[PDB]
Amino acid sequence: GLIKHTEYMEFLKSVPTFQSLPEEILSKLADVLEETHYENGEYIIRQGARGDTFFIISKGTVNVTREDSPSEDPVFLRTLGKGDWFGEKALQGEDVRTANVIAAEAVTCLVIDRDSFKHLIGGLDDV
Ligand SMILES: Nc1nc(=O)c2ncn([C@@H]3O[C@@H]4CO[P@@](O)(=S)O[C@H]4[C@H]3O)c2[nH]1
Ligand SMILES: [Ca+2]
Repeated sequence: GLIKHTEYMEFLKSVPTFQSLPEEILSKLADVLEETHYENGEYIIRQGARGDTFFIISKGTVNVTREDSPSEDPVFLRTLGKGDWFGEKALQGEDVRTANVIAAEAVTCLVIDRDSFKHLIGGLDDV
């Protein structure tokens, strides 16, 4: 959350894929977000895993890295920080993780799973 509801709304509204959603849907998404914490060096997403979660960074920074084959060391792609996001295609069921996302310091993310998201957006075309 209640205290953070408005903060969560601001984070959600800043994601371009979400910024046209009805206000009520964004409010309900804010209600179902979970906060998760990670330590420096922890993989938030591991390339090659299958997952169903999308992340918005509320604290800290992460390294996005990617390996071109399983036996090759990954290469650094970019840093993401507060207000940035990653993993969105998992909400559309594209569950194959295509890059690693690794905490570069203490990180907090707001996390939405596909089931919670589909429940809230799946009725828009009906209404
Ligand atoms: N492949 C890739 N190349 C990049 O340059 C890149 N920058 C950010 N990300 C994100 O890392 C996530 C990892 O999980 P997913 O594959 S479900 O989605 C991904 C993206 O959201 C990137 N991914
Ligand atoms: Ca914000």
